[PDB]
Amino acid sequence: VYAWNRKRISNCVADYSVLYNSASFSTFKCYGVSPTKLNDLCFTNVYADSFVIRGDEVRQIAPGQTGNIADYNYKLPDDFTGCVIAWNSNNLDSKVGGNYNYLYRLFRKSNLKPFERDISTEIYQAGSTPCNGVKGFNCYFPLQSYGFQPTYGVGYQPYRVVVLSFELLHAPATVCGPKKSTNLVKNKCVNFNFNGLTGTGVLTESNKKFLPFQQFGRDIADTTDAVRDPQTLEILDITPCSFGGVSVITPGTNTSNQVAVLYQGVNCTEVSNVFQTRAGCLIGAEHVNNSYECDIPIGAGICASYQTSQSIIAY
Amino acid sequence: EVQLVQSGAEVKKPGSSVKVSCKASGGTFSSSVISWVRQAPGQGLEWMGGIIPLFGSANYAQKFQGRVTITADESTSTAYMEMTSLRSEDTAVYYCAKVSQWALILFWGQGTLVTVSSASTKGPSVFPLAPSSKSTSGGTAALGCLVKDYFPEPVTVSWNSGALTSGVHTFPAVLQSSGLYSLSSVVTVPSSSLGTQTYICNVNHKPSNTKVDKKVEPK
Amino acid sequence: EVQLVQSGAEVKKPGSSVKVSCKASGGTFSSSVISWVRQAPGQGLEWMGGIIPLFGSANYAQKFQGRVTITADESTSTAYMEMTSLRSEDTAVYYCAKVSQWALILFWGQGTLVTVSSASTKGPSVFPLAPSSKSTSGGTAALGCLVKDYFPEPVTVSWNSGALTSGVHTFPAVLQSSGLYSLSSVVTVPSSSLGTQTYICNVNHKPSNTKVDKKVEPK
Amino acid sequence: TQLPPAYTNSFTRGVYYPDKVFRSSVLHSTQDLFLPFFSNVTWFHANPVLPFNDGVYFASTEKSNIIRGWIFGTTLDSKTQSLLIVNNATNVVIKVCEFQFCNDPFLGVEFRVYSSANNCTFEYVSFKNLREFVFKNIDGYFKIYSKHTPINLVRGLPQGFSALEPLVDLPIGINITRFQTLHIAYYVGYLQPRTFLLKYNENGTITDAVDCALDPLSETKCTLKSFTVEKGIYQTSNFRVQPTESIVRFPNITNLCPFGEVFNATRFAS
Amino acid sequence: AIRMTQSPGTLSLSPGERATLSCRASQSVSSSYLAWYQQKPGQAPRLLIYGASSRATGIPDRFSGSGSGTDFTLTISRLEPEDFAVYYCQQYGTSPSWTFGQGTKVEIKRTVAAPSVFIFPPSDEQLKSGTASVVCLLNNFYPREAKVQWKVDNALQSGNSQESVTEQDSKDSTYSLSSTLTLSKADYEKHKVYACEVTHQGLSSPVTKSFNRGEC
Ligand SMILES: *[C@@H]1O[C@H](CO)[C@@H](O[C@@H]2O[C@H](CO)[C@@H](O)[C@H](O)[C@H]2NC(C)=O)[C@H](O)[C@H]1NC(C)=O
Ligand SMILES: *[C@@H]1O[C@H](CO)[C@@H](O)[C@H](O)[C@H]1NC(C)=O
Ligand SMILES: *[C@@H]1O[C@H](CO)[C@@H](O)[C@H](O)[C@H]1NC(C)=O
Ligand SMILES: *[C@@H]1O[C@H](CO)[C@@H](O)[C@H](O)[C@H]1NC(C)=O
Ligand SMILES: *[C@@H]1O[C@H](CO)[C@@H](O)[C@H](O)[C@H]1NC(C)=O
Ligand SMILES: *[C@@H]1O[C@H](CO)[C@@H](O)[C@H](O)[C@H]1NC(C)=O
Ligand SMILES: *[C@@H]1O[C@H](CO)[C@@H](O)[C@H](O)[C@H]1NC(C)=O
Ligand SMILES: *[C@@H]1O[C@H](CO)[C@@H](O)[C@H](O)[C@H]1NC(C)=O
Repeated sequence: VYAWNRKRISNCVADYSVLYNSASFSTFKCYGVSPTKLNDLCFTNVYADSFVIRGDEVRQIAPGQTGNIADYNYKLPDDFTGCVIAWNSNNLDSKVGGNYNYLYRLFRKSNLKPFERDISTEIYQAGSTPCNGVKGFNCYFPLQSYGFQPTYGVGYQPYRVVVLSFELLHAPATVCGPKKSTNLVKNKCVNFNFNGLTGTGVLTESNKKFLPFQQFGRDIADTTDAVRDPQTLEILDITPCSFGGVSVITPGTNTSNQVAVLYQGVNCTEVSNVFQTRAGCLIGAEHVNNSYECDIPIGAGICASYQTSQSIIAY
Repeated sequence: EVQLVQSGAEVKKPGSSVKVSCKASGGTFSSSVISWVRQAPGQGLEWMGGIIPLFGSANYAQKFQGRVTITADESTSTAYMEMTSLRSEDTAVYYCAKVSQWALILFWGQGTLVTVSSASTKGPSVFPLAPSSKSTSGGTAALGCLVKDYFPEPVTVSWNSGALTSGVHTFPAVLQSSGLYSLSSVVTVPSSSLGTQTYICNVNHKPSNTKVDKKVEPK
Repeated sequence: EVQLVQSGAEVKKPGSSVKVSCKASGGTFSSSVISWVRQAPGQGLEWMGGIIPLFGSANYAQKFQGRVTITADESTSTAYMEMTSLRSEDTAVYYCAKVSQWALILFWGQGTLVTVSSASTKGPSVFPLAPSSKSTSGGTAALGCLVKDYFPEPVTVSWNSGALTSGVHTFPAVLQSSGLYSLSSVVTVPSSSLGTQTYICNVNHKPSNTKVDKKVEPK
Repeated sequence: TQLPPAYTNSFTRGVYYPDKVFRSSVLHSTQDLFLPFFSNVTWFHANPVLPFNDGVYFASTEKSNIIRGWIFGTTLDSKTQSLLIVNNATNVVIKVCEFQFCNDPFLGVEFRVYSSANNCTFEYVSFKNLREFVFKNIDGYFKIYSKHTPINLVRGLPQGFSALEPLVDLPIGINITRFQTLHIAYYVGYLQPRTFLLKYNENGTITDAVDCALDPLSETKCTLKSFTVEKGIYQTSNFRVQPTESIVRFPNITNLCPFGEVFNATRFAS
Repeated sequence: AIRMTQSPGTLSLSPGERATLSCRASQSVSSSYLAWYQQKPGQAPRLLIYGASSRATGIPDRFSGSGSGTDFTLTISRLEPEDFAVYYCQQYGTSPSWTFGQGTKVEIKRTVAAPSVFIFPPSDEQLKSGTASVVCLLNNFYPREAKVQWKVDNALQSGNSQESVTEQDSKDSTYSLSSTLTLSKADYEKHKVYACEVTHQGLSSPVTKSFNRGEC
């Protein structure tokens, strides 16, 4: 644990179904992400940090913990995104005569910063007497052996811990789930998914001059306005599909049950009589070349009224 | 958990193509590397090729680069190895090994025995080897039976319906140029009992359902 | 756990001063009562004075009001006891005990001997005691060796290189008015063995590195 | 021996892209470790053991790529991991071994930098030119930004604006407090937690920036989120007299709390 | 492609000794993807070690793998009658590119045994089929390495002899070799003397047994 190993996983695809469906783990706790979502997500990198502790210390491998393990051996940051997985390894790390291979730092001069490793074996100075590399009084060897034995209790048996840190940076994603990518469909309202970033909208070819290190652009509201296609490295603009209010133009139900409908601010192609106003698309109203007083206001100088065989007209 | 089961053993005439299957269980098929390993009789293991079902891009050894085609099917979790233009040297056991990306261990199938023979089922031919009355090795003689021209394997050879077991050396069969197997089974007995004890070799060939009990006598 | 370690033994001439230190490990030093306890040779334990390092106000026993100064340094976690104008009566073992405010248990040091004497290192003088030829106690006569005018302690007395152990009594040393320790070591043997068995007392004084082997004979 | 130091005005140099998100035609406010405008950069000729602090802006006006690498660490005496970078042109030899650096490491025209290299937990391999760099170490990850521009001036840094792209991010997980340069006129400014108001144009280039703590006018510009300020009076910040020292006043108590007889009693009650 | 070569080709030891097999990789092979298989004759390969150091399920603790880089070693601390089989080292990975070692066989170390040479004239009923087979038997010899040649009328014969070798018997630890010389009936009658010469370590001089065609 004091010299925890870190492997870098990059440029690969992992099916995490085999992971969270495994019964070999006693602890499986994800932070910032769900275990079942990992197959739908892509990450810039993954860091698999592996080590051994004892059972009573597994709780210390978690964001916002304190103790010997957390303070002196392995500290997870508060904004940690990842998954901590621990499983009992009594059959592997316990010897009858005592397994002294595994050590943990028992004293340190301060706390470790997140994802910081200390392998120094300098003799710890517990007081004001310098040790000069020799044990004695107020001088300790900073590392203490676990000495796992098969007869130990559950809280002292050895547990193997792997922490998977999923880096979600702005760089191109290189670790993904086993999700097959469909073809790119443009000019249509679709539900899209780029490197695990999901959304709904219309994708169009863009003239934005992305720099090589940029993978997406954001708007003022912090919404992804453009993306780089991970396979054919082209920039795509993402726009909301089409939306707007729907107004019903009616004479009194005493007068008639016939109504017209205004789709506000929508072209007469996203949606009898269809009339393109500056207020939107008007359906069910007969446009007339005559001009009368405003009866029901539509907007932009356009008003609607029920007139003579009788129908709703716009003018 | 994980378990691989291959198709049944095959007997194919030369010039045809075989397609051995390998059905995997445990739900680790897509994210695994599944390879085919060929062992010719009496020879070490040989790696033919492999494939990752997620990607579907099979890789083969240069020796088997062209003659073999390996495919994977996730929807049914099955790997297929197809060998075309079978030859006499292709008679071998084909295993399918599997390595998950979450484990360093390897999972093996039970093996698929493929026999590339142009002949058909045939009963054994038994010829006794009459011991020589003068070529005695210090008072001990050897006598046996030569089983020849039989197919397919295996055949069981016993002495006096299993009464005699000591000194019996049933040599392993060999594939002759004619496509029919042959072996020699001998036993060592004292030379003084050549004219006293009667020895009969019993040969059983279940595929041909042939039983032959032939007596050995001094020349 | 909590451990107290004192300075080494001290030898001081009368009129000088000594300062015994006591280092504590365990982090309980600041919030404890550290006290000094003096045991003169052959006398009971005697509480000199104590101090709470967190406050720094020492409290001494009425007998040690003026001649003792007790201090504590939290930065080094060390308690010092300084005695000035050392007298011959101050030759004693000084322990440092400690009581934390979180426990009722006591933590003691290993004890530091402070010897206040004027005489310097000196070799021993051995004088045998000739057993009386007529004052026999029922056939048993006692004989021994008197080791006198030696300093500092200790000395080891053996008989016949340790061959004689039963009936041997090595009396404890006593401090003479001259500052030199002295003792007598005796042993009782049958009177019939006075003229038969030869007895030699070996006296060793390591600080002076002096060994004397003296034979005892009847007068 | 080593040449004496020197000082220069940094003008507006030292700006880098805080992130890789594309933005165009916008004024974006970012709090990050930046080189303050018109700062006092140390100028050296060709290399002592400079500190690191919160991060280092580096600059080198070269024509033959003399300066090649750097060293990072705390003691740099093989008692702790030290990050050695040999980033020259396009070849990088990054290592984090427990190097035992020599008294005066140098590179010949020959590779004699460290005497020992054990327990390498990481190893990564891949008119004048002004090469500008930004180095920092946050959360165990070492970030490096860079930008190389052709300039024609040797007296001092050019009076103009140019942005630094992000290049490298290493998982060293090392404590860095000191650093040094490796050779075969360079400037060393220090980064501080400054707020900047960057201007992205139609092509996404940061063509201008305002240092929000340089002067009251820049504070006004950042408060208004605009590079142009009209005539008027604008409330830009708040003023507070910061405390000078800390005072503790506890009662004059001379007794220890008898917690021993509670936590160390022979028999606790029912 | 990476080539895995084992050593020694054949290991001869006695039960209770220490067996050490080595595996050389032409390139730097990750130690995480090295496996050791044990194959007894007539059985599918049995995995012993994976990861170059991990014992599989039910593997006795006397088996132990180690090594790195280009050298990987299997160390059977105490051989047992069950620990005599052909051992392979496999280099594999998470990519479809694996290789195997040529195989190392561990056999019983026994005193040299003198072969017993027998020659059997072909049976008449077999001659009735037009094929004549001459059997030369080397019974209870050790080590396996032996040379057998067919001399017909003092003429060396090649391309017409087939040899079968039995496994090392668990009782006497001696091998057996059967050499069969198959010829046509017409060619069989063209010669009178048929002999097989045996050269072996346990024989001071080559031993040849011969028979005359048609003799009793
Ligand atoms: C990184 O290393 C520096 C230098 O060794 C550490 O700063 C020292 O901190 C100790 C106490 O923590 C002080 O006694 C020293 O005076 C400091 N040295 C200097 C040069 O300032 C720093 O604490 C280390 N950081 C971490 C997180 O361990
Ligand atoms: C409908 O309106 C007309 C006049 O606008 C009115 O006369 C009539 O009563 C109304 N109908 C009802 C049901 O109130
Ligand atoms: C609606 O779309 C068509 C073509 O898509 C366009 O010609 C027309 O101008 C649009 N409507 C308005 C009001 O511009
Ligand atoms: C209005 O008149 C114009 C002729 O200028 C004609 O094109 C148009 O169709 C007329 N509008 C309607 C609603 O008939
Ligand atoms: C930089 O600081 C030095 C002293 O530290 C000072 O002499 C020099 O004038 C400063 N330079 C500028 C441009 O302020
Ligand atoms: C490297 O680290 C190991 C433990 O992590 C330690 O035993 C060894 O001494 C270190 N290397 C050196 C050269 O000290
Ligand atoms: C963006 O690039 C084009 C390419 O020619 C150029 O014309 C234009 O001026 C650039 N934008 C700005 C703001 O300079
Ligand atoms: C605290 O009390 C002590 C006596 O117990 C006295 O000597 C000291 O002067 C006092 N300090 C203050 C600040 O009152």
